[PDB]
Amino acid sequence: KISTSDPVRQYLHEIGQVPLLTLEEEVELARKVEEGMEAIKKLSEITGLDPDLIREVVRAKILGSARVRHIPGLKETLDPKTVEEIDQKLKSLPKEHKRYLHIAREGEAARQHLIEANLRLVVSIAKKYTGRGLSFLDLIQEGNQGLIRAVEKFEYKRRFKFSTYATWWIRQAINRAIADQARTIRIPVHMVETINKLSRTARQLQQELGREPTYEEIAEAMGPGWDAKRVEETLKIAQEPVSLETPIGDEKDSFYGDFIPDEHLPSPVDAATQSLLSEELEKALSKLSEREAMVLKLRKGLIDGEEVGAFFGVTRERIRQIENKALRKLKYHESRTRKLRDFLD
Amino acid sequence: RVEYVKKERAGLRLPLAAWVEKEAYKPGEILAELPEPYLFGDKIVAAIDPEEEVIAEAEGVVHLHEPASILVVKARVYPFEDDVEVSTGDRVAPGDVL
Repeated sequence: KISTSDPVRQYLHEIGQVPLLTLEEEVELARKVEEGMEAIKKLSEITGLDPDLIREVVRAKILGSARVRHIPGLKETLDPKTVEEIDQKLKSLPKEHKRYLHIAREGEAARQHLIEANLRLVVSIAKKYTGRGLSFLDLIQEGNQGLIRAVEKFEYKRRFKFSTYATWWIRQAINRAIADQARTIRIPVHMVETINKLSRTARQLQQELGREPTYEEIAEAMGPGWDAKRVEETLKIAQEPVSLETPIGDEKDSFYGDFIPDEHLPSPVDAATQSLLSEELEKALSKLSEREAMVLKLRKGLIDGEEVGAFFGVTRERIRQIENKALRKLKYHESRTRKLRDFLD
Repeated sequence: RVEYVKKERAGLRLPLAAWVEKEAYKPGEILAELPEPYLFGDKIVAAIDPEEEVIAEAEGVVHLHEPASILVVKARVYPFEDDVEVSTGDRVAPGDVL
């Protein structure tokens, strides 16, 4: 039964049950997030294990077993053996070093209780950026992709509040997704900030003139390197692919697509020309001294058409030689037996 | 399990305000730290501090509440060794096999 509410609800359910203290607890978790990486960074030292390892293995010990490591990203690492093994070394580390394992673990745990206490902090924000071209959910989803990305970076020591800090990164993440997923034909961020201007300028001109601006009014208005061919060209692209499937004519049954022809496929009269062309050129291929014919033959023919590095051994002057001569003899033995004359093309 | 404290004393509490008064982190004055009952392990004066922070000066402030949260779970402290199945629990300090 209709999504949206469930999530909006599921959030408030653990949000409405797990809100965070405006300072304290947030500052608490924070210290436990930073002392986390810092910790792990030392584990890697005392263990010659890549940070990427510790970070993962510590996460599973908390988030999920060997289950979440299998289906997500294939068995590169031993769901069973490899993971416990690593942990074995961590727990085997003397008090002085194991200290950090517990801190690491206690570290990632805090991250957990800092990302949730704001899932609504995202929703609110998302509430604004909406009708651009993404479900409310996605808009919220891409907002959370930003919430976390904002935790990895917050420095609690620099007294300024978290909530805020999150705002920035969140909007950052939503926009990207917007610019990057919004359409069917990928357009760059560049030619995006630029289309909006044009959409806008289109209105400023709608404002006073009355005549829907010619690609001149718009061009002058926009800026420098803006011609008339430019704006006209900018829009066809700023368009929206029309559904290959849409009611046409006295719309009833007749579906659009059936009005669009084909081209790759040669229609019977052409499939018959390659027939005649092939054989006839191939019959007029034999009445030749293969020593040079078969070089231009396959040249345009087989691979691709460069006269220089053309022939195997012999130099150039013998290329054109038999070329220009064979070609011509080839041209007049056909003038007689008129086969290609009436251009098969 | 009570959390962030304020200021009334400091009996058997956390390692946070162990710096606010070096006495018990370089020397050993906590034993004489009591205001006056020494003539006629955590503790502290009537009230000489705020909340949680790094006190080189106030570079880690957090003036607030004291959430006393109850977690329905069992609290062990001095577990030992019963080697029938793989080592479970911990020791008084040594191998915290967990």
